[PDB]
Amino acid sequence: ACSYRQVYNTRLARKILAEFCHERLVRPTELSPGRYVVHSDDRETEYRFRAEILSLDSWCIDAASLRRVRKGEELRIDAIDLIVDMSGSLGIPVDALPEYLEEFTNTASISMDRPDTRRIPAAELAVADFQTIEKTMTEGHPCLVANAGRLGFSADDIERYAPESGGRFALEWVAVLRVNTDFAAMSGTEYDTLIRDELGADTLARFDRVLTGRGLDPASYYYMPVHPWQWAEKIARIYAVDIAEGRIVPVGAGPDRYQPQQSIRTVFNVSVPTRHYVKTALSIVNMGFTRGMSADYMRTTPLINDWVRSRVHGDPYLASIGFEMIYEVAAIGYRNTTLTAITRPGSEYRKLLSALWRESPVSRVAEHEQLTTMAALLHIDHNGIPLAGEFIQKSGLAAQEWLARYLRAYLHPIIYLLYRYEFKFSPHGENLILVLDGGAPVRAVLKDIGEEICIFDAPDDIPESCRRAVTEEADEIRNLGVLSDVFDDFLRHFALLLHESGLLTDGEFWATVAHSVAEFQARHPDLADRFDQWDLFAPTFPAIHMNRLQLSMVSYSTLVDNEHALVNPIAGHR
Repeated sequence: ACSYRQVYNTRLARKILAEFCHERLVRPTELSPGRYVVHSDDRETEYRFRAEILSLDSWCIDAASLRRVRKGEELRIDAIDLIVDMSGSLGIPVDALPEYLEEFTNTASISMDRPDTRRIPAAELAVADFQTIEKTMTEGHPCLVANAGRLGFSADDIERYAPESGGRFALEWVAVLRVNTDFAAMSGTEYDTLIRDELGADTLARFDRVLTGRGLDPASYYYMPVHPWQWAEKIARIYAVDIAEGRIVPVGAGPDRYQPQQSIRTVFNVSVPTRHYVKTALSIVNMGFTRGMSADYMRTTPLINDWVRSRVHGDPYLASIGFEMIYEVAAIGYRNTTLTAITRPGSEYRKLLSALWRESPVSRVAEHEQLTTMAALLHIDHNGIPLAGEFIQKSGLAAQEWLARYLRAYLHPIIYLLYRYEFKFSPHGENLILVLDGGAPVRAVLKDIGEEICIFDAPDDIPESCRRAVTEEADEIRNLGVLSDVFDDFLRHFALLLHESGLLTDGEFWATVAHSVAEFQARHPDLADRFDQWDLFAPTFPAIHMNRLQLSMVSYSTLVDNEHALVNPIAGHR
């Protein structure tokens, strides 16, 4: 049973219409004020809808008005048909259209072909635990359309390893020769103690007998975890000679059970929630990118984290708002002599056998508190109920107030980190975890750190390990760290959802944001010089069309659009 395929099909088509309008891949025609037509490329289909244009070029399209008329016959709204009707106007090379359609069809089956069993109403979710929310997510990246290709997964691999399935599998472990492997950790973390807390006495012993019965000494090796897919699809075949020759040794599966997170390749220990997340190499293609991990990065990522942790260690403002970071505390990476020989850096043959551990947040929260992916604010249940509003009702706060506390919990530390420390991260729904109390916002945790951080002003003793992360940028576009990364890439999507549902009009939303930024600026007069340098109340900033990059991905200097400016919603209150 899947009673709801058309509900999601219309949602999807609506997102395509509004994202592609926003990026001006689709410029519709105004027939009356507020009433629009979009013509198909073959001029056979017409797409009629009413829409309100909210702040940041947000097309809020009335689904009840949305009509599809082909040769004068009225048709069901269909999202795939919509992309095909538009492939030309979108600048998709005819060479590329079948490949794109595959990516996008897989994206769409997540919502549409979801069994009715795995559907949870919004109000039940609002009191669900952390990981239920995690698997009930289906929206994906709010900006990109073809956002869940998972190119590489069979239909079973989706069943077992995709987040929205909710599987609880084990990790396969292997022994890798210490001479072919790079281990690393932050200060305070060591291999011998990490592996103890992670696997325990019995397991470590079991792995060890495996190893000694093969006549091998467990001291020549590290143990490291492997995603069961990556093992069978890539390691067992590509490293076939090494497994033969005993440099890689299967040793079995760990007892604990894991749940994939929205990242797919980051899994959460559900058996022992305070043990670490594990991030594994998954050589599949999702939003144009491969999800392998170079051993090259494995060397430096724990080091970059140690730097960041000691810059922000002891920060009184961050402590006062409760802002945590959860770090990648240790990484491990296998290098193959023959394969490293015949390959330039960045090769996927160097991103196969890697893994890194990351702190779980669970110990840092009260028993009455609740964790949730930030992506949950953009969640809407199959009955059309926005999960965000179930948090607002439960909370005992008005929507406006709820929003204000949310912004303090999330926007304020992001700003501070960019203006006090000149750090930019990726503050999007997947990389933030909200801490709620009975539904009210409390504070926030940032998660994806070593691979995503931009340092704009490192001291003279920046460890060379973080040279990857250093990155000059013009003062003219420094404010994009909030204005595009946060305002246009996330808050814009929250504002439409709150306005369409009547919970908060687009105007009250941005008036709040404006008062939010002002209150932060007033809490930090010693940064007033920087606030003038990098103008958060600038009147316009340039768009960065997410879906264009994919339809061709990721410095902002070379992504910004030349002749598309976005009108800064909060500038009106400067």
